[PDB]
Amino acid sequence: MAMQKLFTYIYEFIEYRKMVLLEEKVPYDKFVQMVLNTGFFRINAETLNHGIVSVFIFGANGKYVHHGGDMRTLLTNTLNEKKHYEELILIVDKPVLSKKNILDIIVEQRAANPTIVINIYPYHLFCINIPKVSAIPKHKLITQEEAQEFLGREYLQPQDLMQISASDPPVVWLGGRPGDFVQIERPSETAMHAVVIRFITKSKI
Amino acid sequence: EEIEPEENIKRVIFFLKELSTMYSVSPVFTSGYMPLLYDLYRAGYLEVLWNPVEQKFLQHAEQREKEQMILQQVDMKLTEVITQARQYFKI
Amino acid sequence: KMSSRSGNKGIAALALPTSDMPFTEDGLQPDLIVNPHSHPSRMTNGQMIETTVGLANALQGV
Amino acid sequence: TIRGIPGIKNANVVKLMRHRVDAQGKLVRLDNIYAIKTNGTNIFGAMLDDNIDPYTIVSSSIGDTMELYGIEAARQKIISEIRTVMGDKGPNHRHLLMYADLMTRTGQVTSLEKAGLNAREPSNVLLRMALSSPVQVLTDAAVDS
Amino acid sequence: RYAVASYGPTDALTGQPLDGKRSHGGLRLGEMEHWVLTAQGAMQTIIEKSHDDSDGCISYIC
Amino acid sequence: ETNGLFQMVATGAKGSNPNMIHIMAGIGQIEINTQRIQPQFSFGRTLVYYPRFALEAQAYGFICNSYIAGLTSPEFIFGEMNGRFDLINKALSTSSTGYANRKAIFGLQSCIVDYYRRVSIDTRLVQQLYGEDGLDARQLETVRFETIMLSDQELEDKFKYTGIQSPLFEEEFSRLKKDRDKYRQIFLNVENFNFSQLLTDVRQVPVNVASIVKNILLSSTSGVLPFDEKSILQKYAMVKTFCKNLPYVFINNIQERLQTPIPVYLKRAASLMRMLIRIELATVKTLNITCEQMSAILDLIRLQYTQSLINYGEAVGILAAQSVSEPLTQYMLDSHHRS
Amino acid sequence: GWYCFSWPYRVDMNRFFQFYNEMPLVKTIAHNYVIPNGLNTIVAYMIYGGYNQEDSVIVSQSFIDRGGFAGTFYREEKVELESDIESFGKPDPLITKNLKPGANYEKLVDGFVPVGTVVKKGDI
Amino acid sequence: LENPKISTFQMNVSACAWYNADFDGDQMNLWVPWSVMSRVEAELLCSVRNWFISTKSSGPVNGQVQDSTVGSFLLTRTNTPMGKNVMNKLHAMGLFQTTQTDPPCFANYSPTDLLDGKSVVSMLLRQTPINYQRAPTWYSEVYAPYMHYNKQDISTQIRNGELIEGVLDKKAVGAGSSGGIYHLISRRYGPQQALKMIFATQQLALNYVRNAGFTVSTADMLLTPEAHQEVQEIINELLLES
Amino acid sequence: PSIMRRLPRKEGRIRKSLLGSQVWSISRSTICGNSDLHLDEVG
Amino acid sequence: IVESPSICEGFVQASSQTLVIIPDNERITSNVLTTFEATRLVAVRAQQLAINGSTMLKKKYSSPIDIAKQELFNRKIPLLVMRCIKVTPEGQKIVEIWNPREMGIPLLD
Repeated sequence: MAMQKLFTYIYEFIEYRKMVLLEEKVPYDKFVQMVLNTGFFRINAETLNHGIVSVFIFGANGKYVHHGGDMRTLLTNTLNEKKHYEELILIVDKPVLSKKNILDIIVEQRAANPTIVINIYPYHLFCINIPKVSAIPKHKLITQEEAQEFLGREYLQPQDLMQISASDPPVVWLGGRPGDFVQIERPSETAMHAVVIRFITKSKI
Repeated sequence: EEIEPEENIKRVIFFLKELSTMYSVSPVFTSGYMPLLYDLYRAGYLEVLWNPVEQKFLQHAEQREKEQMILQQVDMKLTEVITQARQYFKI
Repeated sequence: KMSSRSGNKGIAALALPTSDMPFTEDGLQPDLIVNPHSHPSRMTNGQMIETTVGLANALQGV
Repeated sequence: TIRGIPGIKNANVVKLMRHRVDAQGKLVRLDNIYAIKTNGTNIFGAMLDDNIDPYTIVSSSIGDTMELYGIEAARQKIISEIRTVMGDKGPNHRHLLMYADLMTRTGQVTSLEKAGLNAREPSNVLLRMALSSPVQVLTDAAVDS
Repeated sequence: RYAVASYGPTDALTGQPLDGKRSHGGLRLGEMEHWVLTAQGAMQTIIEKSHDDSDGCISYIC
Repeated sequence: ETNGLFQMVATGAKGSNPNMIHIMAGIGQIEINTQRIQPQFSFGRTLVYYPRFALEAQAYGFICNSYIAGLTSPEFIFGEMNGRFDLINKALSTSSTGYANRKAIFGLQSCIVDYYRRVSIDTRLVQQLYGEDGLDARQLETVRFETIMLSDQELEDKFKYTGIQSPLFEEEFSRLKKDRDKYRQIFLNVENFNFSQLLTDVRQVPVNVASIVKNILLSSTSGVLPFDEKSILQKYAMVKTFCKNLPYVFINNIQERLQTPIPVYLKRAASLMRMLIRIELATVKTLNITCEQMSAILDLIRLQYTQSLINYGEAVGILAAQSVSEPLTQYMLDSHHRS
Repeated sequence: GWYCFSWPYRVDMNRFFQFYNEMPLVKTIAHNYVIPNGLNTIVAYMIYGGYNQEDSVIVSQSFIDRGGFAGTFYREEKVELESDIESFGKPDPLITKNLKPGANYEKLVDGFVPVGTVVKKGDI
Repeated sequence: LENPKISTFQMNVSACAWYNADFDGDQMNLWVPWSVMSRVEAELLCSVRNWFISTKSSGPVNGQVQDSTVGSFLLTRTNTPMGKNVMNKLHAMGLFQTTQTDPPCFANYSPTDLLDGKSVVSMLLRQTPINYQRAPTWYSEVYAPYMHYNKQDISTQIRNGELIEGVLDKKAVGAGSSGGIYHLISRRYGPQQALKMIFATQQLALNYVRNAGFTVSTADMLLTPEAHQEVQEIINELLLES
Repeated sequence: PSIMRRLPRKEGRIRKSLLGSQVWSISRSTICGNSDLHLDEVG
Repeated sequence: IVESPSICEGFVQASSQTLVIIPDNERITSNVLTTFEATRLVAVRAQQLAINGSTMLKKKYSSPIDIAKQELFNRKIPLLVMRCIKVTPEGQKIVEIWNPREMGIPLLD
């Protein structure tokens, strides 16, 4: 029942990022029909700075995840359009993450476009409202100035803090990029709660 | 850059000043009152802060110093006697 | 280190003269004094039964 | 797969106790709460079920919690799992944080073995030499300058 | 029982005392004891035992 | 009143209830790895003394006799089967624990508390604050929190002061109430991502604030104080200011005088201490305390709070490894009581 | 116990010969084939001063003096020679080199200490 | 130890909890610091008083073990098989002749005056007054139906050092007992002061037994013939269900 | 015999000569019970 | 082209450092000696007394340890505690200088 969870929590994820939808919503049956016919479903949103985020949801048995050429031509056709792109979210089945060729096209597209963030994610990262999970503490991106003040007070460097990957699910939902700082408020059985600051690093794919 | 303590701490520092010539305590004038707190805790008598019964602890410290001096002098006399006797027996 | 036949080993700790050891009304006094707390956790019941049987054997001469 | 979710071989029913704030603000212990304790772990499998609350899925697997929830939830999972092993005559809580905070300081759950030490402390050769195999570490240190 | 000295037979290679009572050497402050002394913060004790009493020397480095 | 064996067990000096039952009543079922004696003697026989596919419970380790009555040959063999496991697991409780102890220390030993009470590896933070509270394990007191289990009506019955009609005491109860909610919200969430970790109104705090108030009240010659409006208002201001400057215990007295901004992670460290102080120094609980005695309580609270702070340069990584790898000896000793 | 019936004919290392042994008042079938080793000590199961706590025992001094669990303990010294290089004999201070500090060479008789004398620490 | 025949390292039994040691044949190392720097740090940092409270479980390590746990119960017990648990002035003074603390004052007592164990324990706890109120290990609802518990032995209450009622056992004076008597003394008076009271209370427990006695026998383990028939009738029910 | 064989195992250079140590001015003996000694005293 | 090694690289001797003392009002470390620092102070003073023996303590004791303890307690110890805060890549060594004559002693006597 993955696709049903995606159909609701991808829009919950878009809302959580404070992005405005561009294309009007469609029923779930039409969504699965498009996923079956075309092989993928495409959602568009615009950021406060008018940056365009396009999220691709790929079927498990689609041609774009088995043939590398299909993914290559799809990404090439999407990346040369007259829109203010800032990120492409490629939601695929988890085994697709293990396919070396697909990741090869992904990294080649990253190299060809140094100003566009290309990310590939499994289904399970968008099947719950991740911030609402009880086991997950409260993450919050902090500005560069606040982090600089904190490090100056503590005589610390960004490389000295704890580090968290940009592919970390709450970091993905926040929208953190490598080089940013995330403040985490977490429960504690000693001081009843604690606050830490982590330095976001590069994603694992 | 401290300027002046409070009346409670004023009388406590007066107590410590009077106790300095009587116990291994030297009063300082830090703003946080903290070395004073450690000195009072180490002396085994933190009751100055709320109970005005400092005089009995002053007498207690005088007494304890008295037995300390008495025992020290007794030990010195004993050890000099032992030294002289051992010298006698060695000769 | 000394031990019984039930596996309750022990280390000699104190050496008392014949007048400091406890004695019965009939004059019997122990050679070893072992803690009663050695038994309940190790359940060496054969040592206690041996003392009960051996106590009657001495008087009966058997 | 027929009539089930992959990864779990047995699913029992247990009685567990929870607190809940009443309408009068009183915190009361609720003893008549039934749940499912399974043998085998699949967070994503039980995630998709409509009969299970997805927000309060408690796994015993650090790797599975790390995969789906993150490093912060994996940090709380290491603390919980060590405490279960420690029993009740166990150490203070601050000693369990030291294990989890060390093992999760790099964004990934490192181990307390030679591979884990090489990730947290790659440049500490002398400590790495003492742990497992000085010859292998010494040879690699020389070529890497 | 054992108690040896401030000095005695010495290992040729490491400069440390010999092993055990049989060789009239010293006793071992092993790996686990330096862990405890470090945990307690006893660092001047480690200098006294592991350096002054075992093999401590002076190394000259340019 | 005269049984030596029973008094050793009943008073906790030595032994337990299963020891007396085994001695006097019966050993019962021998259970290895939470199961009966499996048949390893030629396809369905547990021993040579019992037939194949035996149905009686005695054939599978049920010892019907007690130690005082003696065991038979088959019962002694089954007892030796379980007794040998104790010897085997005791031997493993040394080597297997030692393998895990050494690996834990070599990974954790580099963690040392620096001058910020952080835990770091020579530059690299492992903890922003040691134990997230900055305290020592040897300096902890187990103290109950009153407000946690109370309903909102009886929270107002016990902690709302109605002697003085001032807006200040409305904020005092509101701060008491939302500290109660914050404790509930956090530790109910902790209950959610655990198997059987229930909420408790009892915490390990460095200072037993209730005892200090009780101690001073006893040693004071003043009995029931008369009603004084300014003294009650002054005490509330003293407590509110003390809780505001409480995080300065982690820095020094120099910054407290200068009132420099406190880091966020240090405000969270003193959250439990702030909560307990406002519970035990509530206006209802300090009616018979003078303003001069209140200064002694505040001075004594931060004296004990500073004494419980972790030392600079303490090898806490070795402390944690020793504290965690030691219970593994008992965990390994009970290897035959687990599946 | 009686570790060997031919102990005086043997030069053994780290062997203890307990003088007195008793057949247990409650014997077993194992004592039909081996000699019992021990004594029937009178044992009191009591708390007496707290010196027998934590698996300790309190021993009568009189029982010790009378020979309870008393015996003789043996050690051996087997020294070999190098053929025609070394020899057995008392050294002399004015010829031999690096004699052991704080030694006692005067107890040697023709290279060996005579039988029956008490040798203490530092004696050659 | 001036006795030339002693070759062992002797220590108090209550000190074994630090080292997880016992006297079945264990051997322990001992080195005396000689350097001034190492001798200073031994007194200030490595003293055993610094680890009365465990750095592992945050609780006390030391207490009464196996003779002052049952000895304290007998001393603080309300009723003796020979009447009320009292003692004359002569035997009350004899309990304090080994504690190595300053003796109390028995001047306000006739030779025929009787003192109970609670009074004797109180004279020692006045030095470090604490507040303690819990249920002793002696009381257990498992034993309750088949026992007649004394109502003054199931509630151990101490206020300002005065043992008002109850018995002292593993719950109050036992080793590793969190919130116990010696845990409260350490928190209020220092870990060194708690160690002296462990020794001091150990002597009263041992001095009480010097003429009260404690033993275990074979008949302490023997069921009556009527109760043996009840045990196997219970076991036969288990074999009937099986 | 080789130079690198001296390093690895428990009886090796690192774990026997560096992480451990043989020391002088130390004593060992069997321990014993003594109820007249304080908890911070050793016979 | 990355060429052969030169003399600019390959230095083994680390460059010298400049001791940067934090001003008294800008200090962050506690105004209370830790047990480690107090023990180190007492041990150092006792060893120096065993070397020199010159002290201004008015009372008389027959052991360097006792004299050092009383000097620390009477706030007459001629030592300072330097708490190394950070070693900066440019060369500075930021430290904290604390006077044990105006800090709280954690020891007991």
